[PDB]
Amino acid sequence: FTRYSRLRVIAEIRHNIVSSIEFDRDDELFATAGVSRCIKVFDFSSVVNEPADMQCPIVEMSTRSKLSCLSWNKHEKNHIASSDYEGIVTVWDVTTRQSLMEYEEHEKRAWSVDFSRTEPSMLVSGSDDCKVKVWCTRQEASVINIDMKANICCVKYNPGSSNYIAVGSADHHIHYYDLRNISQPLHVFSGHKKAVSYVKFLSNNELASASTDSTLRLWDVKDNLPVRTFRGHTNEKNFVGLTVNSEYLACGSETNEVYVYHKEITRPVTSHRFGYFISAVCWKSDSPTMLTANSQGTIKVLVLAA
Amino acid sequence: EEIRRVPEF
Repeated sequence: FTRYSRLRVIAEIRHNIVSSIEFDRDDELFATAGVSRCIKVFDFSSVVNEPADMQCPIVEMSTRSKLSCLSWNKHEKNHIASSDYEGIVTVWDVTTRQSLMEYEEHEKRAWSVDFSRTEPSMLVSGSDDCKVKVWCTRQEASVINIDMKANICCVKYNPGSSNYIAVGSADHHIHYYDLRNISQPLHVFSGHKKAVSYVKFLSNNELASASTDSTLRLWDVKDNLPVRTFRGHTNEKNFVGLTVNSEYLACGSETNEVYVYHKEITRPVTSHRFGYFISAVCWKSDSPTMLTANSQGTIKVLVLAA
Repeated sequence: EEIRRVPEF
């Protein structure tokens, strides 16, 4: 399955909490956002190629509230969405630095926002108000609302169809919905012992979750089955980040370490200690290169290596 | 602090 044993640091932007770090549609730019109320955009090649003393964002956009999550648009290169601690979901144009849409219906902090890959005007958010809201960038009002029993910690679109979302809940389950019939979920995935903090898809049928029970889990959303549980990291309290690609899962931990799992193996392939908790991670698509950030504001570019 | 605490139901 794998030939890697370590994570190599190839770049570091020295430091507070980065809630989200995300690549744009082409993996050319990345953005960070968190408690400092600023969305910063960096050029990836510049970060990898230039000395640390010359590092500088190419865009900075100040925000009204602390940020919980970012999601770049998959078709409009220059658009990025944020969710904030007032519950507002904003779409920004990084060229003009202006907000394009401000969606203000959530009544408590929104923990996540996700732009759909296949219907790129659609975006979904979830909140402590116990609502999932689906938005379209062509309309000012939400288009779908799902009332749930417990706080929503994460929502993610299936990568092959805008009709399915995974909803990670404070009730310890993943609720997998077909947005064409929200009367009931397609399936509710149980097994985690604590809240589900992230949900991310490896492929159309493979869904991963992270939970504050110190596990990641892999699920099959075609046949509605558990597949695998991953252990080795410490995550009992915070949003510490989850990122997956076709073969690998990476997550943060409360020991200031990034962990990497291959999807077929239950124990970590490797880890990297910063030096506090890791707070955000993002693979560069299917490559072995990853962005990472921690609660002190340090950003590192890591690469899996033999 | 508490700002990134994942809520428990």
